[PDB]
Amino acid sequence: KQAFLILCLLSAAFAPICVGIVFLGFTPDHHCQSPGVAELSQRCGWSPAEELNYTVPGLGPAGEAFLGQCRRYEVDWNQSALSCVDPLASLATNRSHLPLGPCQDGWVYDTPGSSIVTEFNLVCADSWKLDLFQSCLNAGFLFGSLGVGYFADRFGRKLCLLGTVLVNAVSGVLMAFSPNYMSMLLFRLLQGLVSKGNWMAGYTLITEFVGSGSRRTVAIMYQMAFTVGLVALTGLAYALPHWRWLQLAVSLPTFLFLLYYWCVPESPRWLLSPSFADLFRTPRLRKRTFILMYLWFTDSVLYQGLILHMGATSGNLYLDFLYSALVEIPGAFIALITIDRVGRIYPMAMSNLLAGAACLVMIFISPDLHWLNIIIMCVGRMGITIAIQMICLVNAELYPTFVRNLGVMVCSSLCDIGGIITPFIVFRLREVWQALPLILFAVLGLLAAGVTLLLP
Ligand SMILES: CN(C)C(=N)NC(=N)N
Repeated sequence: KQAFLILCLLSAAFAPICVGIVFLGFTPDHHCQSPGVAELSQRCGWSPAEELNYTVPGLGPAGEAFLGQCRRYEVDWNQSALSCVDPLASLATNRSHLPLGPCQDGWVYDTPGSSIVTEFNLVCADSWKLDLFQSCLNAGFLFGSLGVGYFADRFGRKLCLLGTVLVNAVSGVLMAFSPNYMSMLLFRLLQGLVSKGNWMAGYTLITEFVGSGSRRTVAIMYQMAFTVGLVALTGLAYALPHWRWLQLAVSLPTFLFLLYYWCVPESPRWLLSPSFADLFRTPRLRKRTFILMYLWFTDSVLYQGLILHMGATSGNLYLDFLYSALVEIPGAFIALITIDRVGRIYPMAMSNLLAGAACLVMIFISPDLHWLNIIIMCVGRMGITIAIQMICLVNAELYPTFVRNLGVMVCSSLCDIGGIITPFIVFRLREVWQALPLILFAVLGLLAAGVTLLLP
């Protein structure tokens, strides 16, 4: 189906943009680059795993990995007077007493490729800027979910969608060529503006075309196109290690889509009072609005939360991610079936409870049981996927046609606000205690579970 394919491609191409940070911006293990260590290593013959025993701050209670990652012994490594057995025994009565400094001269990264982290040195004190990368995108989303309606009111639909697709394709391509963090964040923001606009527009068009009976099914099929997008993201990120190659390979298809769309007649897609206060005027409607806002926020937070957490902590990222993407499909069938069989409130509650429990269990798990961790992670991802499917319908059902679209605009803006807050909770906060983010996700999931039961 051409008329179906041309929109599902525009859904599948959105997933590499939203989640791509997990592959464009991994943080590999690193230590302070150390001038003269290469010379002393050449003299003494230290192998890669051996040099880190003698040339980096040692681990201890409470890890001390921060010292290894962000400090270095200020030793005169050029000295041939140093012992090749262990130079630090020649220099101090105890290693603890050596002079220590910051990595003034550079960084060494254990990867054959590169990521934005490795390429702009977003390590140690700079590491917040990495969360600033995903935050700028979700800020683009927030400005999109509100400004796109006004724009499309003031600018013609065909012109609007042509513009936003061209700008998405270009800005995504140009991001690969950004030479500095400022320009990269600006392209990330422009793409944040236009990507959600395109995604919502394509969704609207596909649901406007398909008959009202099949429309509901086609919505879930359009979601599953996102999962196929995640699978493609994994494949490309495995074939193309350097983040620029990946960014081009991700962006190009949306460019070629315009070279296709212009070459053949596709005009029907574009050719074919509400007030914010009225969403709150009455206490029951107001309460339901608050609940839907909360649940959209919670599921956004948990979805990006689990994906970024996995990106930050998984030991076999590519298969830990592949086996997680391919779980949304069974999740989609479980959703569609259960929606038809017994409704939507009980599934949305149970699936949020399942997500909360899965997050909580990941606190207690012994992490060497990688096979258990990946299973619980999959159970969580399935849960939050089913909940997102359910709430996409429930947010239509609980608002009347007089305000339904404004309710969607609100809820989506709440999702984008959660997308803005989630990164700093996942990374910039995780350095306090690795349980913390999972405690938050557990609490959020359990509350979303309990709160859900109040909806009619
Ligand atoms: C993570 N976000 C906000 C998405 N674009 N995807 C989704 N289906 N919610």
